[PDB]
Amino acid sequence: QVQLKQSGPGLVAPSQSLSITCTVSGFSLTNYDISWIRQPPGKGLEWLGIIWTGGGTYYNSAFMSRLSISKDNSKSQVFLEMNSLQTDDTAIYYCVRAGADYYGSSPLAYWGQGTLVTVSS
Amino acid sequence: QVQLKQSGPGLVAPSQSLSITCTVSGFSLTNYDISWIRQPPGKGLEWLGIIWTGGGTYYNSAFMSRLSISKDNSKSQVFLEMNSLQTDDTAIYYCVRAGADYYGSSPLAYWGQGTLVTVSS
Amino acid sequence: QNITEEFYQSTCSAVSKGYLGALRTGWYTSVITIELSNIKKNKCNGTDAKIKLIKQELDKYKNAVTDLQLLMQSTPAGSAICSGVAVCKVLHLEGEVNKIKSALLSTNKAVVSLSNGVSVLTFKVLDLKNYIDKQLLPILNKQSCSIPNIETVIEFQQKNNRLLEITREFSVNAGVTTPVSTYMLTNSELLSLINDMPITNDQKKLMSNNVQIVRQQSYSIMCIIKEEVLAYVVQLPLYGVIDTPCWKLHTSPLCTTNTKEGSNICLTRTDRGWYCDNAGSVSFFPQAETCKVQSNRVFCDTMNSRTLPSEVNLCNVDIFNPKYDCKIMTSKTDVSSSVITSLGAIVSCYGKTKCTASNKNRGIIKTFSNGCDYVSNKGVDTVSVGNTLYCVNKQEGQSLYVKGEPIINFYDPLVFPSDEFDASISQVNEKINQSLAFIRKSDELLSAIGGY
Amino acid sequence: QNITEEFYQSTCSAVSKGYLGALRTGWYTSVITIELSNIKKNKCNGTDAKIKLIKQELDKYKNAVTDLQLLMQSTPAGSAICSGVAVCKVLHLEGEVNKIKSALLSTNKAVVSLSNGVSVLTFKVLDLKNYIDKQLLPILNKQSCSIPNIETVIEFQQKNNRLLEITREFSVNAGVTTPVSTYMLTNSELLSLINDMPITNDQKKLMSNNVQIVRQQSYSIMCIIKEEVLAYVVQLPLYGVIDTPCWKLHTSPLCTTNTKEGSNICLTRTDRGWYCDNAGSVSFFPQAETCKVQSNRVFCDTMNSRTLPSEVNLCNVDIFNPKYDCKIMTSKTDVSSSVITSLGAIVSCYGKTKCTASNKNRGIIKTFSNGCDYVSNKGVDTVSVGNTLYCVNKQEGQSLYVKGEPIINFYDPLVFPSDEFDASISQVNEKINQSLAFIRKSDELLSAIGGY
Amino acid sequence: QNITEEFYQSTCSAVSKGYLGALRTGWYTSVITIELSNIKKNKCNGTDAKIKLIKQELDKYKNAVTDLQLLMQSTPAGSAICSGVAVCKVLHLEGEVNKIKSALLSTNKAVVSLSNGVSVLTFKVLDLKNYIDKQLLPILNKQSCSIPNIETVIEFQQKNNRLLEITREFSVNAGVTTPVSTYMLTNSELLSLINDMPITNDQKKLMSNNVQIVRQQSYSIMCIIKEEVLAYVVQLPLYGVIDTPCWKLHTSPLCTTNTKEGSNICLTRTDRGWYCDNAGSVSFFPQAETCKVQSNRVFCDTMNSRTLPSEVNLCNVDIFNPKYDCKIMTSKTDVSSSVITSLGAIVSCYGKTKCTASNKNRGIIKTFSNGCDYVSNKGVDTVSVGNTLYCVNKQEGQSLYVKGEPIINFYDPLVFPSDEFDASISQVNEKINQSLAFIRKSDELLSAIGGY
Amino acid sequence: DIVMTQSPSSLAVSAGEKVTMSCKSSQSVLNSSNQKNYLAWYQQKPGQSPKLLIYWASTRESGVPDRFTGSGSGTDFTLTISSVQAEDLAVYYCHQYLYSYTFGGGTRLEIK
Repeated sequence: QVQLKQSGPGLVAPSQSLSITCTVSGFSLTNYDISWIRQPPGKGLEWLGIIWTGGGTYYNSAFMSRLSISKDNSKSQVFLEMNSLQTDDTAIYYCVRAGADYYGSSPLAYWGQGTLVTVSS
Repeated sequence: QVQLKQSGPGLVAPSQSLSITCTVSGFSLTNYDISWIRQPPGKGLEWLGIIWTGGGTYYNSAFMSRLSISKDNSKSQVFLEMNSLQTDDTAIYYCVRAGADYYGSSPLAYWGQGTLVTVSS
Repeated sequence: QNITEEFYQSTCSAVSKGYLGALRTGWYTSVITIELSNIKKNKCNGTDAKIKLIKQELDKYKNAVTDLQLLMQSTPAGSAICSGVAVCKVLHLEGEVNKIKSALLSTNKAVVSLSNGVSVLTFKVLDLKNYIDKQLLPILNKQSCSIPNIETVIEFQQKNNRLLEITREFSVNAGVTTPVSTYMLTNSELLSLINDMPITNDQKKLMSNNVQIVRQQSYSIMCIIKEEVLAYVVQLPLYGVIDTPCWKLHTSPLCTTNTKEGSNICLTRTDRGWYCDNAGSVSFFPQAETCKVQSNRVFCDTMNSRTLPSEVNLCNVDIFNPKYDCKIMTSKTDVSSSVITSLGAIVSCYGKTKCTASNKNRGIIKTFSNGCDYVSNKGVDTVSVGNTLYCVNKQEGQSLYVKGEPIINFYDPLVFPSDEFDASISQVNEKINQSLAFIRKSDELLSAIGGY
Repeated sequence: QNITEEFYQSTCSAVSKGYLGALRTGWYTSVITIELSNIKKNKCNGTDAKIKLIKQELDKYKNAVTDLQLLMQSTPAGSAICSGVAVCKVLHLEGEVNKIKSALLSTNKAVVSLSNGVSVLTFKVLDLKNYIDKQLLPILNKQSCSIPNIETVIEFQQKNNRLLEITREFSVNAGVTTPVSTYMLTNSELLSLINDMPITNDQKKLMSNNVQIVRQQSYSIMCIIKEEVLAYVVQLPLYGVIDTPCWKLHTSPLCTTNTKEGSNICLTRTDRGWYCDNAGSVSFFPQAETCKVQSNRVFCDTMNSRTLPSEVNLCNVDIFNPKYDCKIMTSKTDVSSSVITSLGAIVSCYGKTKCTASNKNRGIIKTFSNGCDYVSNKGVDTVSVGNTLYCVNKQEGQSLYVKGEPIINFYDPLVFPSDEFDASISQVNEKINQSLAFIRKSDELLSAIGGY
Repeated sequence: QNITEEFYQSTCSAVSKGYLGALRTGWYTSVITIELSNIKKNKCNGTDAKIKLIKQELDKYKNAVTDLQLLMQSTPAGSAICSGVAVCKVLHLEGEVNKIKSALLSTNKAVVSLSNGVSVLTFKVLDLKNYIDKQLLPILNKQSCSIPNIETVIEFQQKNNRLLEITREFSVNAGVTTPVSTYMLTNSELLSLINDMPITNDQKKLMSNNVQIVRQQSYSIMCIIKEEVLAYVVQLPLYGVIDTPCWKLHTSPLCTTNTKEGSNICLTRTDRGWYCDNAGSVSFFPQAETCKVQSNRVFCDTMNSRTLPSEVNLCNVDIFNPKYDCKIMTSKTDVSSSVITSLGAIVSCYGKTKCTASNKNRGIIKTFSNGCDYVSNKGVDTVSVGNTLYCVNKQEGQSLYVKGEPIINFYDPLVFPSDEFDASISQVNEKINQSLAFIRKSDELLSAIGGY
Repeated sequence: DIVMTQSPSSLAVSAGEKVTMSCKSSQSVLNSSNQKNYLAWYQQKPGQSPKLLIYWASTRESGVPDRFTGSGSGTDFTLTISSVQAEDLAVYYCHQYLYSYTFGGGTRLEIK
């Protein structure tokens, strides 16, 4: 089987930096893309960038100035960090997966357990 | 028709820099070379360098250290400047034209109206 | 994902399988602009060594500007430079450079629509105008030439350095440089540009995974130096297809095993090279230079490819398939030769030449017989034929040896054609038919001789 | 100036006329010299990092000198190197370097005559001896070894940088570098050198108009490091002909329109390439790499050129003219292909391949039929054949389409030759006749069947 | 030493002699390593210009490291790497980088045995890790962040410059860069590598005499970047044969002297190129690009060579010897052309073309007749054919002219073959016999017209 | 970016009935490379992470019930539940992953 474990604080004061780590198990990071989706309470999901198999990233245009996604292959870990977090950014963060350069990839199949983030002082 | 108009002072005290500007009309500077011929009083003509269509210049070996010919295509203008002018260099200056690489058109047909240059203090 | 080489002794050709190629089918032009300063006159008087160094750097900058103006005089400097040339001419029109300047004033990246009707992304890699006007221009204007900080000079040099390296690479190449160096476009800037490109997510992922091939396939065209703007078009590739099934075909001469010299007829499949799937048709790449190969993905370029119907694939597993006509070459030279495939080596030995296969630890382990035979890539690390030494690669993957009767056997050497660069199975068949028709015409001649 | 590209459907060949070419037919060699310093011993004892940097730069200079000495050991390193080699050997004679050394002690340019009887200009681009001996040598000599200013170190590095880059280029290129970089000869120095060449005014003007082509056609041969002199021969081209009428010829395959496979006979004129007028004879350039093009002005190199009688000109407008016998090839492969001319494009479609011509705003606008057909460059912007894509260059000028019956029609497929490379119309007229003679004598044979 | 260039007018072929040879038969891969520092976080809070420059240099270093990591992602990046990539994956195995890192701690050069069973020499060219950790890392750690002096910034730039240029070359060449630059391996370090290579002392001497050819034949494959190590395999050549007698063969077309067009049959021996002696067999080099030529030693490379029996040498002095069957080409085009040998030139004139030989002072001195004729290198300095011009090299050595009847005379033009890429005397004579059999059959037929 | 428009916002239903929701795209979500359509239907139960139901609107993920099998083309797709269950009380999102990654409003199902 495969699994994703999420670590790091959820609550953060406004206009600070929020960090989080998704540690994977059951597959090689050098073969699986790892996105980061966000669900505000009582609202649908929205995309918050991605980091490819080669280490490159494609941030969302709205958060491109604050979002930051990194990856380490040896530990099989992914790191997400956001800056200048404001009240609107309270949500639940999921370190969802992806597949290959094909449709038959199970686009967003195995999602993390989900980490709540309440942005308040 | 084509025309060449010369502007700038002719009288200059010895050992100074003399400037002059020949503005052309009726043709494109990017197609016609423009020499700068000199005629001392009571003495035939002599050559004082040239500026090609591409902006390069070929000065006379005698005045190569003082002569300066520049050009600009946008306003279709040519500029001449001589340094360390002395008494001997009083003459009449002509911003004569040229033709193409094949010589088969008007070597020195259209000359300027002529600018006198009396070098004295 | 797993490469399964298959060697067919019927033609003794090695066809690889299971490649995930990505054909290049388009171009995208980014107008990379640098903000120069139209400074030509020096007014301050300073004999200091630092001031002399600053003036030397400014002279180098002015000479670079003049060289770029000469390159513009060389401008405009298929499908490789057109859109670069097209943007070169568009920027020459009045107001286009001004609109680029106005759009890029606010941000280092923008999308600008020009009079030609095409909108392109413009990237301000270097702002030399701001540095020149704000830092060294005030010192150059004042008569004091007050420079108490040496570092600025070095900083200036650094800020100037790229431009010089931009000019130099241009000057030797007359405004068309490939591959795009790290001076035309930094890898960080290139990666940031791939995200602003109007493409799918798959294309961004593909060209972010393999960024070096993007540089190898890219271009940089001098366009225009004017109005304190140095604009060159970086023409990045565009991969319309991604992860398509691609496979390579290596071919080696197949000659008769006759010991007597002269009866050697060699049949080599000429469709050697790469094949990819694209829009239901096979893109064939004969030249091995165009198709770069990463670990498993065969990046290619349809700039010189040939479209073919799908049944050409059926010619690989079936030589005599009526669907497609395979292309072969008939020659007489039976020189022993070897080709190192991805998962082994094909070795053709004829005449008195010796061929050996050796391992690092076990020494020479195999001796090759007459004909073309294939050796795997594990347990055999080198192959020496005559005096030459080809190293067998150590790539990991399944390899299959298929027992096949040589196709040269069913063709009689006397009627077999010679030195035919490109032919076809039906083409050689009809050549044989015409030769046999001449044979039976001669038979009729001697029949008439006997009867009369 | 007015490029009148005429396309002939008789052979479907596009001839672009009205080019003002400038052939090159010789070289002028300048002995570019750098005054080095024969310094090998360091008497400095200083642990300061500035003195360490000075010593490191001096060590780099010494290693560059040693590398240049190795390159001289490699010296002597058609018409490409002869003049450089000849001056290389002459400078090796006793005193020949000394006269150049003693002739430039007052000026940076002079024409010196050597023992070979040739007088050449000797530019002195860099004077490293003066800087080394007058600035850092006194610092090294004193036991204090106090470097006064860091800008002295920076200036030393900047001056030495040209020599280091020259050494790097020579080492990677084994002493012969082309195109001449801006380190061997700056564009300002090259422009000043063209004025001192003993040539016409037209040659100087043409060279000053196109300096980039001069660099592309230039050379820089390392000659000698000796007697505190590093001399390399920069042999610039020389254009004995200027503004001659030059024209290009592009050819495309012409095959039968029959859809059935095997009946397509392809003819393609093999005289493609450039032609120029020179001394009453036509200089022919078969490959397009030699003849660069810049704004209707073609520049060509005569080393690969072939002289031809003027009558070859009427070959272009009349392939059956008895004055000249043009060159063609006969092949069987009828692959659809496109060739991009100067004012349009020729496209040959056969079989089931599809060919389209499209404008960027109107989409697909034209569909091509079987055969070779030509399209202009205005109103049509792209041509896609099968899966591959080609342009049409945006060059402006009159383009003429000439209605011509395909010459392949008069050539019967049964007697048409195959896989030919450099045949000719008079070459291909009797081997067919012999073929019919082969028929004729075979016409006797069944007559021998009939009449006995 | 004495180059005895002998020209044979029989086939008008020029064979040089007296050439020493140094064949390349092996590779030696040295793991050149650079000690990087794994620094990713900057703790400085200073806004000084020197601190800004330091941060810019560190950012350039980090971007270079990231580019090298991308190049590693391109790794493994045909023995030219087959032996080179075998060390890359060995270094990928756990602990294999650590053993090199530990062994090279004491000395900057050490022989290290790896898990593959092969021991290779490792050389620490640049210790960037020590410089980064000991000089600028303490400055970064402190909150003050005060650079001691700008000379430290300049030294950091100079040290990082080699790594930046290494990364630039790797990025533009995708890792495999050749020839090995002076940034990959300095000439002094290359000489030390040759000294410490286990080889015959003759090989050490030969490599020390010609280091430029070593660089031209070398390679530099990017292997790995990991664990604060940047390892690239520099695989130098290995010359197993030294001072072997080698010889060149230049061939020129030999066509009929008839002025009438169409009757000229051209014979040109296709075995042209270099030959060397090696283990009792002749190594033949089809193209002249592989065999670099020094003053007398023709360094070569057997990676493309072909082994041949010894008696092929007897082919040069006797083309009709039954020992070896030489290779020729039978074409029809009789274009006048010249080939410049080592001690003169062969010039072939046919038709109406004119050929002249001229001296610098005496001017034009000789006019060439129809056929192929050879002119020495002393007393003649230039050869002009038609409108094109070549030299004759002024190399010093004996040249012998041999009177030989044209072999093309013995071949009848009617039965002579055409456009044959590579024939042989046995092949030509057997096809001549076949054509004569055909004419004999036609004679039998015309006789069968009678007889009854 | 391509905007997702899914309807209805809420869909009350009784067990055993039939439920159909419609998702529309601003631009075509077809790919010219693999000739596929890049849309996926996800089901999110309350207090639970989303579960990938279908991709391409045709092929379901492994381990999901067969009652969910939609279809569509171009810019119009529809998801239909053959047999509504009391335990299938969840919010359903249609998602495109061609030119970017975006989600719809969320169709709500309530049993009765």
